[PDB]
Amino acid sequence: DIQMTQSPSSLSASVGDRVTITCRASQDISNYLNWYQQKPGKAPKLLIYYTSRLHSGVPSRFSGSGSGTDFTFTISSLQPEDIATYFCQQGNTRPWTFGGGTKVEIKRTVAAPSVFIFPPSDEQLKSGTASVVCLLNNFYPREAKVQWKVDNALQSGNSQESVTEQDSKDSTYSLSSTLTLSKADYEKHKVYACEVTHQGLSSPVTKSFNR
Amino acid sequence: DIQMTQSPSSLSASVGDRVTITCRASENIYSNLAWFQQKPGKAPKLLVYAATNLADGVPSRFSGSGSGTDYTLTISSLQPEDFATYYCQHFWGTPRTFGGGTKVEIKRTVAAPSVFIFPPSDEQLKSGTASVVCLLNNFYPREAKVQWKVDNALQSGNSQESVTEQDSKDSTYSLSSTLTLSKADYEKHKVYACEVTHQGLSSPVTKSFNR
Amino acid sequence: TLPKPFIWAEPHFMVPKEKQVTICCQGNYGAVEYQLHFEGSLFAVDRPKPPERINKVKFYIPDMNSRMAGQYSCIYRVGELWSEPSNLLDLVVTEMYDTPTLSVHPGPEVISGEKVTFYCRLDTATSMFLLLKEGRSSHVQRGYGKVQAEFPLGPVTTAHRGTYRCFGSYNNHAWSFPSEPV
Amino acid sequence: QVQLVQSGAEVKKPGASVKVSCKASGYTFTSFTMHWVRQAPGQGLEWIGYINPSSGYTEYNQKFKDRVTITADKSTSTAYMELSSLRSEDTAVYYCVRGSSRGFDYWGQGTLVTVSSASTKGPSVFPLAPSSKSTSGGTAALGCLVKDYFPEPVTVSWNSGALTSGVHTFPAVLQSSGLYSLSSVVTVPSSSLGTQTYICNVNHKPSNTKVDKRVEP
Amino acid sequence: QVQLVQSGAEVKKPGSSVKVSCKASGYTFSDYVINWVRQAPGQGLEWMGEIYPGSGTNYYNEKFKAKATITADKSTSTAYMELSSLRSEDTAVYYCARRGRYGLYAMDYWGQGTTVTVSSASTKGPSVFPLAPSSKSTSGGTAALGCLVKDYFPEPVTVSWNSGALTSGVHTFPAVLQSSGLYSLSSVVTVPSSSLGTQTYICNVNHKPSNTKVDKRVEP
Repeated sequence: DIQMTQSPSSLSASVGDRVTITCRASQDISNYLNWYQQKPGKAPKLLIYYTSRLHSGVPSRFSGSGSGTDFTFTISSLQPEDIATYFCQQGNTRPWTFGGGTKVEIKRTVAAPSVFIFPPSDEQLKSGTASVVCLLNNFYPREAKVQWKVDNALQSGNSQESVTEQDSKDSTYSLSSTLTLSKADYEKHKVYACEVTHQGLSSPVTKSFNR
Repeated sequence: DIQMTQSPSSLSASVGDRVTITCRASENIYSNLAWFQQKPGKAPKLLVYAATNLADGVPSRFSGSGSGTDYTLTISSLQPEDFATYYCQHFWGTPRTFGGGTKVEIKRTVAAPSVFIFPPSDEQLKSGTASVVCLLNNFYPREAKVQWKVDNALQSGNSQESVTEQDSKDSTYSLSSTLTLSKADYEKHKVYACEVTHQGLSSPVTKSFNR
Repeated sequence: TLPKPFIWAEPHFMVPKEKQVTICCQGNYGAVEYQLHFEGSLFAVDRPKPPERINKVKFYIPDMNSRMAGQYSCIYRVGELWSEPSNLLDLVVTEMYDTPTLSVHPGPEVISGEKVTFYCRLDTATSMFLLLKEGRSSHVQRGYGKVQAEFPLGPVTTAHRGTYRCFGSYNNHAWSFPSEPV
Repeated sequence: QVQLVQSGAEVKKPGASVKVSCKASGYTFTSFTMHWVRQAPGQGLEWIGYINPSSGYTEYNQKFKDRVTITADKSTSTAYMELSSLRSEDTAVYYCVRGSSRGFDYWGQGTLVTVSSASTKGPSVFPLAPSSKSTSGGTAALGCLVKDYFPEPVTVSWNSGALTSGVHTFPAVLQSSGLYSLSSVVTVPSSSLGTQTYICNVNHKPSNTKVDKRVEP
Repeated sequence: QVQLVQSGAEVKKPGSSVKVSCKASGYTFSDYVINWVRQAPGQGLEWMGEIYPGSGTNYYNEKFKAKATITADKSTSTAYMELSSLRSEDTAVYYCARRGRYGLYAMDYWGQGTTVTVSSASTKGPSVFPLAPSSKSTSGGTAALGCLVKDYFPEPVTVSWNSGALTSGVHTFPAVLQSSGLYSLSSVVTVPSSSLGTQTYICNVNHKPSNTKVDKRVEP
């Protein structure tokens, strides 16, 4: 069972950049190597077959080189859509083995998030639970800090974050922060705010509302 | 599935008469048509093959014609031997289909039938069944309507007709109408009559008897 | 009497998967029906609309698969008579699953009179393999062997020249992709 | 001197199988096609299918295909037809017919296949005695009622075939009982009514019956 | 043209077996090898086995030879994978991929995946609550709105807007398993503030494992 070692795990490059992924096999696999592009959510798509051959539909910019155990995948000029997780695979001996996969992201002009707050819906409040949503929309880099302040007290442990994979169009990230409380816990306090800290923000943004 | 429509269903002609049978195919058959003469009892005999070609033995007076969909078999002067049922057949496409058939009969003068009635035999009555026979003898044309009335009550279904093939001797038909009743049904009523309607009859004839 | 038809494959009898193939049958003029028989069963029928005007028929497969790989014979009708079957057409579907490896013993080009034995490997295939000489006299040589088949040629001659190819098989009519040339 | 000679008249129950033979002679069996065509009582012809003895190749009418199997014995130079799961409507005369370049060149005598729930039986012969209402002019009719037999055919003669002019044996008519019946009538001068004796001689081969009923007024 | 349609995602109580299917169309099923590839969260792509449909010839990975049962059905042109004795550890996204286009062992066409979840937890459909726009939700000339898809089991969930008519500006976030043992999610869509009292916005949420389909009008 041949072991495929992909390198690097991830990489970030500007648009129009030459990107090079490395792939190493334990045994000489000749040229029986394939490359796949996997976009977030979707199934892998065949990019390169037999080390260097371009699959029908795959653009000119994509390419592959090698022989034996050392192999490389290149993008001539990185496009915002090319943001995906790439994998190499061998077809020399059974079982077919895949590389751990190397992610690819795009470096672009720092953009501050647009912060939006959503109070608990009256339908949810009916149930007996209140979830407040803090959305940080279309920002870069991914590194963002969101704190929840119920009646100016820091609400540590009552919330869960979730960040989107980089947008294939404007190369940004979006993040949601949901504060989950009981109807009783929610009706107990007045002001509900989420305080956002990001590179693109000179001062932290405090999006709030009153119950 | 090619449908052969042969016209007319029957025809009556005197000896030495020109006869023309029509045959129309649903699709263009590219002369793949045959004609058969079938005499009473016997198997069909090939007359004309490939639309126009006569079969070895077939006399000069028989002629095949046509080019696709429309075909006619003609007899220049009808002889005594030529009185039979004629059929056209296609062999262009599967399944082979035959025309409905044409009964070529002898034309004669209209002769009214001699009507005769036969009551159930004592031997048959001895076997619990009873059949009254209405014989219409030596008539032309074949078309005749015989009704059965028991004690002035018209009957239906309880009787079956049977007509003879045209006599070679005097070119006539004879017809039997058998009214089948049980001994019990027969012994229940007294007057049994068969009413005959034919072209050669100015008024309908009512042949009857009493039990 | 009733001439025997001729059957042939256009472009060739070796048809790679999902490629177009046209089987041609030349019977006689004024023949009403033309039948294509596949592996002992009626496959297709052509009824030449003007029959006296035609002596040949075209049957075409749009996407070639394993399901239509095998033996073909041609028969035609005149009246109710049938011509005796045409020659057999062996329609082979190539480029099925895998590519076999084609090694040569002792070398790729040698001095005349040397004993040459071509070797062809492909596991996950049948015991039957095929050796083909591209172009000028395109004949097929059949070989047997579990996983690796031996194609001996013996003392080489000048005719033994050419670029050779190997096919593995998944059945007599469904061959693998062609192996890299020699 | 091409001849096609079929197997004899078979009587079948509904749902049964019937296999009809056809011996080819006077010509080269393989060189031609063997077709099977049938004809229903009081109906036109209907094609069943054909076999090419040389190839073994057959084609059927979709109406059958499933029920029928036409077969050829090269060595015995005989063709066959097997019709399984017989419905009433399968009762017919089955002809084997030769397929030459000139179409259907020659046909066999035909084979009567009678399909019903009924069983072979003799007829009961009754005299249709001549009455003053069976006499017109100087002539009188008389006859026999051949009743409740199975299957066809029935042979009627008069006075051992002496009497021929005036004879009218009608076709068989199939009664609701699933049995056949026909009458054989004769017109003879009413003067001879008691001067000459009249005997209808009825023969039924299937049941093996020979009845000679005397028709007397 | 060429398609590989996989069966719906399932919840599987430990011990149970699963039969995931892969229906082939647009090609002659039997002329292409069907591979079954697994993708456990983080574990990456692992090849389980393959079938040569034409002759039913099977090739498994010893690792998965134990519970996986690859079978091909020419008659329906569908390839099946049976997973017996399901252990929690087996929870993953299951793919089917064809392998005959280039005889060089590459998976040219892939199915959509089947998210199999091995759990003693019962299936629960999501509750869909609206994230209604306001001034504490509108950035001058650009409004933000959406819907929270709370308490469902297992993954996946499908959020579309105006039944797929609204595709630009949408962000359906990755599911976050909660302390309750159930998943939650939020699909957010930015919209022009002018289109609020005119354009009706509906979020069409569908949870196939529980056959739930909820449509929520996000009123402001």
